[PDB]
Amino acid sequence: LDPRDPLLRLSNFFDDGSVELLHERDRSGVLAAAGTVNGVRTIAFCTDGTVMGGAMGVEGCTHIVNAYDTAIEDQSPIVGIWHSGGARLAEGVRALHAVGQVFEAMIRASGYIPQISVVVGFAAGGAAYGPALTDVVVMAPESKKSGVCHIVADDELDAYDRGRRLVGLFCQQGHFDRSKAEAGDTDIHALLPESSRRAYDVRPIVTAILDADTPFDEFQANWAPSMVVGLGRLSGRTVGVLANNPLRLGGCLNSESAEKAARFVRLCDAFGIPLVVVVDVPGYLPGVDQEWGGVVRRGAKLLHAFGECTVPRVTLVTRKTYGGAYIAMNSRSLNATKVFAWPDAEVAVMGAKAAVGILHKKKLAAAPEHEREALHDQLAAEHERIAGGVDSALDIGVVDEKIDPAHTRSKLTEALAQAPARRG
Amino acid sequence: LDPRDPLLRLSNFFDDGSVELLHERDRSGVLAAAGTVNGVRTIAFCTDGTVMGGAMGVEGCTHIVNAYDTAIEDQSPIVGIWHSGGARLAEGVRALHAVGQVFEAMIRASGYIPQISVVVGFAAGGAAYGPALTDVVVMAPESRVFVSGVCHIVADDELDAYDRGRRLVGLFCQQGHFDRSKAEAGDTDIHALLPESSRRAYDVRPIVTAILDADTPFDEFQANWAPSMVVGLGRLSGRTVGVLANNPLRLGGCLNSESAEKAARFVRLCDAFGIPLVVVVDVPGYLPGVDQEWGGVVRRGAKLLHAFGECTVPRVTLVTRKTYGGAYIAMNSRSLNATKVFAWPDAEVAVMGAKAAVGILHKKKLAAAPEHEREALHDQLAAEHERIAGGVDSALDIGVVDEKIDPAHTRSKLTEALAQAPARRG
Ligand SMILES: CC1(C)CC(=O)C(c2ccc(Oc3nc4ccc(Cl)cc4s3)cc2)=C(O)C1
Ligand SMILES: CC1(C)CC(=O)C(c2ccc(Oc3nc4ccc(Cl)cc4s3)cc2)=C(O)C1
Repeated sequence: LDPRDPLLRLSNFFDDGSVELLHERDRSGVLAAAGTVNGVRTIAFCTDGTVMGGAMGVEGCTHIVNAYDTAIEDQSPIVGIWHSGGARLAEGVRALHAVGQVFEAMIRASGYIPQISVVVGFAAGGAAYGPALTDVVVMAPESKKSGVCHIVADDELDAYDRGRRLVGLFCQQGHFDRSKAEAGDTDIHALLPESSRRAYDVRPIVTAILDADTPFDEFQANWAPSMVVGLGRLSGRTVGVLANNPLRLGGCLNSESAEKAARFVRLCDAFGIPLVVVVDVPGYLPGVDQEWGGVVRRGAKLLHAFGECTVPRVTLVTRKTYGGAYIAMNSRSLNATKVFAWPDAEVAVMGAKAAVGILHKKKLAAAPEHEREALHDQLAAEHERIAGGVDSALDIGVVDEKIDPAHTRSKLTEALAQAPARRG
Repeated sequence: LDPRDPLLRLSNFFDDGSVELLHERDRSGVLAAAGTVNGVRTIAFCTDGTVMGGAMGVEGCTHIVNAYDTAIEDQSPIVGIWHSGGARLAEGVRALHAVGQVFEAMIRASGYIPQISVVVGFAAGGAAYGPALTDVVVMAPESRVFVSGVCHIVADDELDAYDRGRRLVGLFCQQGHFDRSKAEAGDTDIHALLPESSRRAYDVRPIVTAILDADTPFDEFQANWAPSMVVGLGRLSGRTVGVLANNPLRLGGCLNSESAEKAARFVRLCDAFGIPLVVVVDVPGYLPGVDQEWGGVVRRGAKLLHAFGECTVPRVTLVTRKTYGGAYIAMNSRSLNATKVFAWPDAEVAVMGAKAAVGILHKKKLAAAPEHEREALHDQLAAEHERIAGGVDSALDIGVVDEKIDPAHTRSKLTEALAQAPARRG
């Protein structure tokens, strides 16, 4: 049997023996079926790469729309398996229109049922935009378009595995389990470098927070790498993680990372998935020709996403959080559910010696040049006695509690469990 | 620093004699007031450029938040006049937090009351992000916003900035009603504004202004950003409408990353405030970035599908010359539940131009033809292909065009469709 065969591909994706076709098999270029994924009733459709390379026509598009209507009616997740050059040119405008009706069904489903895309072959034209309307896109390598793909699998079978796990993440979200959170506690601070001025990969921190046995399904790892986002489980419960990555661009927010974070916040908010926000950000960067327009418009989008978000969202400041980027990374002013800080964390407008160079610029400029640097360091040292540090932030009220890093998991879980499912 | 005085700036913006302070003056760096704009009750606040460069502190940010809370309770438009270097560094984290609370209030108001920003001087730091959270940003030339597309409207000077800000309050809050008599009195032969050759480029803006009322400004948004797409507010027989139109003068009128984003953002803004849409379509395809990066047009194009697909205000489409392929679907097509789709009699609706199409469908037959005959053969196949496909008659049979119209009735045909539509759904 040809590897591209759509029944074979659906049967690989679904639970063995669960497949039930929604229509008679035909030459339309699409096969749609009901099935189960680890017990969850799921709808899926597959483009038929053996017929016209999978090109989309009126009758195949109608099968996809019918499957979307079936899935919306029963509130089931819907998975598309994509292998297709686009609309059938020979069918003309009728095919364009039917492709648009596929788009309109995905839009009607948006935020209502989870939509997973598994791209296992070449996907072009209308078949590139279809997956782009869904919530998570898994790409097998055998299938520039930066940002569009969320997860790169190893091969086709591995792509179905990741797709199946995503169905579980969205449809078997579970409950937080305080006792499982405690059993997984470790000293996560031990993963930071000894010098607070050295850069590190944030991913080990993220996996130490998340459940030891569950994978971290990172989204868009190679796009906007100063920001890490993805799905995992915290004490058995599906959570979303966003974390500045000091390893790239100093961990700074820029236009792409703000957009990556905002899109992920909106996805999690839409499906009731709470957020853990691991903050270690020193500032924000401009474009390339130094145009601030992108980070301003995309940064505003990030502000908008957190401000409107109603799922529980808890912030953990590990080391630094400065300036405008501090506000954007789920701050109390944007109604963060709770803000935690590790003991050595600094919450400030900017570095002390940068801040002193502005606040005392005239005094410093009026001092003899041979004794200016010694006065700058003295005023900086006095500035840190008052500004920064957790207790200043605690007194202000922008941090709710300083926590022992050995209790990060149970503190985060406790805060997420106490919040309502909605409002913030 | 008298000319930057907040009470005077507020008074120059509001109707003469309507200003009523919402708190007593101080040196917080913000003055907030209630007023009227051509009669409409309006809330406004002015950063005080005469106090510490307008730098934002806890006290001033608190006046702004109370101004927003007042405007939200009364469902009044709220106008910010911006001249500020950012948060007061000496207040430390407390000022950051208060600036954040200003952001949070703008977010609560989002889509609920119109928010207009008039940037009359420098606006930097948090005072750059404030305007970016609002619906329309008017910028006076003696000004800059720093820390494109952020600025919607560029005025001639500070006073012009207030005039344009005042007109925007009118467009959002005195939307009016459609008037069949005034629509027909304004009918002209819009098609005559096209070139004679269907291959020549042209500025779409005279077509737009000929649809809109002759006595009323077309307030184009972001004219110098994503120039293949034109968007803005004007009036159609007195009724506020939003316009989207591919501009063939730039990039052949193609869609691309930033034109998709320009269009999507503008669609969601009109839809939020009940403003019907006119979509003037003449689009031959879509484009990647110069690096051949498609991820922008895919991501932003999907967001434009979403914006039209979810849109519930009346939205009517006019095909002037041509609309092709995926760009066809995205430009308020029947498949995204456009209210009504109109076409001029010679318009083309097709997957692609006929020559391109038969060049693919009959690649082998053309490659086999003798070089000096492979062209006459191409034109023969292309004319056979457009006998059966691409015309308005065929689009009417299919059902993706609702009506072929006389271009001399464009303006009154669009008005009729928008006026008789449900205010919500589609
Ligand atoms: C022979 C073809 C390549 C012709 C053709 O054009 C398509 C096609 C159909 C639907 C598409 O879907 C969207 N295209 C855009 C473009 C811009 C924006 Cl802003 C949004 C969207 S959505 C995209 C391509 C085909 O499949 C076959
Ligand atoms: C001297 C200053 C205190 C002046 C000042 O006011 C600010 C400032 C304050 C708030 C800001 O607001 C936002 N910044 C970002 C960045 C990224 C993203 Cl994604 C979203 C947002 S929102 C921006 C700058 C400073 O840093 C230094």
